[PDB]
Amino acid sequence: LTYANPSNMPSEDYKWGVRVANLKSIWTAPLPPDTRTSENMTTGTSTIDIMGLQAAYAKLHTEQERDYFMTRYRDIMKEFGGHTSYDGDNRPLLLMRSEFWASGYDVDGTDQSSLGQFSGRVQQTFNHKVPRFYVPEHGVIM
Amino acid sequence: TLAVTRFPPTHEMEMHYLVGKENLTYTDIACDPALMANLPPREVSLKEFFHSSPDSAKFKIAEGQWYRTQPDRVAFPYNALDGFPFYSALPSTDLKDRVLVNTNNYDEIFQSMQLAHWNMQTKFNINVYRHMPTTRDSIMTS
Repeated sequence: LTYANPSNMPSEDYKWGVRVANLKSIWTAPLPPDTRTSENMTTGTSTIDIMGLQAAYAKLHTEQERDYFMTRYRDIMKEFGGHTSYDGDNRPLLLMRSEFWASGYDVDGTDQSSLGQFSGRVQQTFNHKVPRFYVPEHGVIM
Repeated sequence: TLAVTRFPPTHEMEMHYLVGKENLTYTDIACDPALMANLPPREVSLKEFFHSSPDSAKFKIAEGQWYRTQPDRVAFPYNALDGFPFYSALPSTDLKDRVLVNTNNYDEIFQSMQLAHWNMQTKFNINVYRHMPTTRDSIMTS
């Protein structure tokens, strides 16, 4: 999202915020669309290079990995056994994360017409704790 | 019983492969395990290792060999100095010759010499146990 100014983002993207991804299903987490279903190695007319073939496989491997898991530098790095500071790739630092399921209770209708009818009331008490944190430089915590 | 005196192959003009080969590709600089572990030996020239050497004198190296090793390094201030047991001259275009040591490139390291490059004075204390006649029983027709 290379939006320059909020006056550039879709009305509802900046009203309620941009759309997050659905929870992993089979159809809701397809393989990367640019995912190769085949790979050609230009061969000779009546011979193939047994050693070239080998190599062909080594390259496709490196490609496949980038496609499926290391689409991120910080990611192609980690698989090298190294690490990259959130300062190497200018990524906001995730300080804390809370997740929970919100619930509530049903309200029973009791008049002549809506007796046997209910309305679910979702009241969920939650709490989130961001442990003390040392701010290296000036910035915002979102 | 034979002797052989040698000096480590320190040339005054050997350059680090990666620093002598101009454009660095992903394969040369990343040291991707998958790659190094799976393509043919690389044919290189005395030119990717020595500062003036012909593009034409080739030899086959193992991919990523430049990452398993490190040449010795001799400052230019030296290559103009006789008295240092180093390799001044350039290699020998030819494989063989440029491996089996080039003795002559050590002539300049010594002062005067009618005792070659090296001389030795040793007392060979041998002891053989036989079943020999004897000194008197051989000269004793008897």
